[PDB]
Amino acid sequence: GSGCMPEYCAGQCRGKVSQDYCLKNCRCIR
Repeated sequence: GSGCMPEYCAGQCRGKVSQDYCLKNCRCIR
C-alpha cells in the first residue's frame, strides 16, 4: 500500500490480519 511501510505496520500491530489491514490500506484492526 501507500502511507505506511511494512516495517512500521508489523513492528507494532499484532498477528497477520491487523498487519494486512496496514499493508493494504494503512490502518490497524480492533
